[PDB]
Amino acid sequence: PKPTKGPRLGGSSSHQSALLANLATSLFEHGRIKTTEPKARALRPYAEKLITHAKKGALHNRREVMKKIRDKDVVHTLFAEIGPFYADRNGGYTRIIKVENRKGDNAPMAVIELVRE
Amino acid sequence: AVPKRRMSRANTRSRRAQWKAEAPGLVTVSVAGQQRKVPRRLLKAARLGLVDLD
Amino acid sequence: NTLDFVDQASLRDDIPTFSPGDTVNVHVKVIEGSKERIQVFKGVVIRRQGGGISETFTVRKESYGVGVERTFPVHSPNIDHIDVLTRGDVRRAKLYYLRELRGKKAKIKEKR
Amino acid sequence: MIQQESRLKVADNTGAKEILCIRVLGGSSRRYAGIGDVIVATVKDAIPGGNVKRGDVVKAVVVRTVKERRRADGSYIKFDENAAVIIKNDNDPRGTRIFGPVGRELREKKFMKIVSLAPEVL
Amino acid sequence: RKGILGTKLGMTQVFDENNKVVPVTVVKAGPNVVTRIRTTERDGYSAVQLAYGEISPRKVIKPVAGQFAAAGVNPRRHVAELRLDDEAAVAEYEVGQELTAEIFSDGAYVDVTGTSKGKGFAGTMKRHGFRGQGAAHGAQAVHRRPGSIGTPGRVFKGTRMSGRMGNDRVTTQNLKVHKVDAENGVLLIKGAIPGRNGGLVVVRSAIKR
RNA sequence: AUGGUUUGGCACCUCGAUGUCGGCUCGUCGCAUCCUGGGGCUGGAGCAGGUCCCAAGGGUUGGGCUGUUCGCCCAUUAAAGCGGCACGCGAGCUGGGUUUAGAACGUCGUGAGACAGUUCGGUCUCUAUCCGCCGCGCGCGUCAGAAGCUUGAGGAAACCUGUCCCUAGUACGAGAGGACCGGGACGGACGAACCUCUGGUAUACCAGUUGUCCCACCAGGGGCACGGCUGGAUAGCCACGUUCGGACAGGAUAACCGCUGAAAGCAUCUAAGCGGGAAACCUCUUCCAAGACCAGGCUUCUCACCCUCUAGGAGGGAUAAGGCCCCCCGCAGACCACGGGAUUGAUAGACCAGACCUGGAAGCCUAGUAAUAGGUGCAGGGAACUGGCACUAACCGGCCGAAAACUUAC
Repeated sequence: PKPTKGPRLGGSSSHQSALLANLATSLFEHGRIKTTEPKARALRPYAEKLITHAKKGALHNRREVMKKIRDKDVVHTLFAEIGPFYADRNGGYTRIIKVENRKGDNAPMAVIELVRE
Repeated sequence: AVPKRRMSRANTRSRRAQWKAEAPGLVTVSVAGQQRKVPRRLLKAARLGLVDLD
Repeated sequence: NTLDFVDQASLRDDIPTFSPGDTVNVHVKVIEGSKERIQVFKGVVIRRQGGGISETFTVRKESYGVGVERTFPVHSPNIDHIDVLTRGDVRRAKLYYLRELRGKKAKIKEKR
Repeated sequence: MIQQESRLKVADNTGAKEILCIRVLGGSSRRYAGIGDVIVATVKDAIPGGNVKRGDVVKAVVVRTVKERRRADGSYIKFDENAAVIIKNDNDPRGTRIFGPVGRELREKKFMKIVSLAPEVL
Repeated sequence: RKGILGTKLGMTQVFDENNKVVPVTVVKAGPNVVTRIRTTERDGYSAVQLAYGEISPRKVIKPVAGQFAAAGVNPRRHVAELRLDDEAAVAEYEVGQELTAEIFSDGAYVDVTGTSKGKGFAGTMKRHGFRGQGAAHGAQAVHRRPGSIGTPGRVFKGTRMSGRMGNDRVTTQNLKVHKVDAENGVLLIKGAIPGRNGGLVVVRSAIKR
């Protein structure tokens, strides 16, 4: 999606890519994760488009997701329940909740989760 | 460059008074019945039970 | 494409379908001391930069030992008619590598 | 775009093969010479039996440029080399034969003889 | 001098009858409603005030709504003043009268006024076109700095040094109106007019041509 | 006679430190004017000059040689001005020259050594306190609290110029040559705005490919190697690109040309007066501008409710119009500010569609021994642009914020 206007997240583009892929993996594995608010803000569109690929689940879309996720159990869950669960919802698969600031560096924290309504 | 002169007390205090912290605004919320103050940025999280209230 | 209502008034139909790689001859009207004539430019379409009204295409030809490139707006009224001779078989969208090739190496496969 | 210390091939049969641009005539502190501009040039390479000699300071006109040049009607013309034709003060070629195509800009600049002598004008 | 408020839409390409290309900027000279007359006997200067843009009535604050009601017209987003020369010139406008695009004619010369794009904090190289220092031959960390600042040991006022750039009202003079499309209220102005797409502009008859 | 721009003379200033030449970058001022502007006499026929008055608005090139300034030269140009400001500018840069220690040549000295003689090499430190200057905010003020739109005292910016075409090959001139005045087009340099075109860039785009490791394996992919390397590359930013600008007109004038005429019966552009007269000056063009303390103007909105001391004034509280914070954002941005949205919603994301970029996905089938090719199929993939769509987030919310009166006149 839209590339970051400013400097990258992990300190380099490759690190940011790895960070985003890992964060999406954890999100789909657990259902909600807690991280710094810029990280969740950057994570929303990425995970939403992976879920979009999973919604129309074909071999081509499966390979498209695997070229980013790298974790086969997570891919299986994504194409077995997460995809079919959001069959009749058009976008907005995730929501962001702002939570209390971190203690060590006062970094704004936020919790990103999948909607289950 | 190095300071050529020692600052007088008036100038030092006048510049130093700008280094201050602002008070966050707090709004009321009902968690487990009891009313308590929370920043409005954390209102939804408090309503969802995601912030520790001591 | 908000400016589309403005654009379509000047948009020009009858334009043949062609792609980078085809060999075409462009009938270009010129002015030679206040009289009209059509000068035909026959060459290889090496690029096409889509813009709607601002669409441009580039035709490259070899003439008297010097390569020449000409860029025309696709909907330019200065072009009375474009005729496509052959269809070329290429793997790119822009054929800039042809600027360094002469004669035998500069040939283009034919779509059969 | 031809400027000082730039090298151009000669599209004539004067015996000169290659010239170096010394000045771009047409106004003080002028920078670039396009198609149809007159430059002061010095001959760097010459045919051994030609009429001109190395180190002659001559006047030439640019007839081809690598940098594409816009035209009034929004079309562009681009060649593969920078070429010049040596002229005299009356804007006629010092040679008798022009090699390779030339641009249409030589018409509005009143280089009628060069245009007529050229194999083809684009 | 005629005038109108408009909006910059973008730039495109057209061809005139000699087949030459004309790069034209599209300006939405939308309908303007005259809201107030400035008169010498009342304000000391003669000018006419125009309103432009469409806005929801629940967005206007009470003072603005009261002013528009006193005028007798429904509120608009933007308000601006056109300064005329004398009462004979301003006699031809009256409150509630609607100005549209056809006040201009083909081939007319106009003066577009807009707010330039923002460029942020800019160095002297970009803000003022300062030539840089050498990138090699020993130059030490001076590749882009202004250099000297130059008896009283004082930096004279007006020093062209770095600072914020852009975001200023700019007038471009003697632009030719290639076409006045009356159906869409669109002016086709040959050239580039200041500001970003969707910004407010003022189109006035040229003061020089 | 001027000046302290040249060498000087003095030693008043600094030895408990005032960087020494050129060059780069950036200036500012003078006019003793190089071009452009207005003039006059010409030993001025016209052209072109000579010389001289006014005139400082703008402009005043790129290279070769030398460390150089200086200077000579090469091409141009309308022109390639002369100077002041620590012979401007090293807490802005350089270190080529000069000015430490190494070494050599010539010369001087018995010698250590020396030479306003030469030659090669040879550390240029610093986090900006104050003034100054460029930008940006916070507070208060402008006699109630607010909000729109503005006048402008006063400042700032800009001011360059060529060639060609008509008039006219006429005036003049033995001829050659060669016009005045006035219109038009196209240029050079400089500046501003902009991204339709051209071109550059592209660290979440598409494709190709090398080495290696992994996804059990094939297929298909992924990590690392400058984004591994290559071919393209929309948006944004930009110039090498596009468009526009220097005006026109008025006023007072300079050198100057004059009109009407005294003292001084004539004369005298003058002491009274009245006119013409320049890129200089004032307006005119663009921009900032009411902290312009004389703190402006035209409007519009709220236009009211308590408590306390002692009723004099004050203090406190709660409100209106409105604003801010929190929130969603921006092509606005260091922060701040600015601008837009906030469920009565298209502000951002997602989703759908289009535009555009790439260039024919996977799987399957067919052909080939295989490399690989064809069909399915303008395929698949995808960011910025555009239009739809409340699916997700803009929230059952906090803080600020409105009137002593008097005098005179009507």
